[PDB]
Amino acid sequence: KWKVFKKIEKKWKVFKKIEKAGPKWKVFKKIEK
Repeated sequence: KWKVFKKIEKKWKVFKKIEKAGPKWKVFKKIEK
């Protein structure tokens, strides 16, 4: 069901909202760089 991607779409645009409130989901990747 391609409709499931809609949840993935709002999962990204919504995840970027927390990045400004706490990008702790990307700080762990900073070590890889």
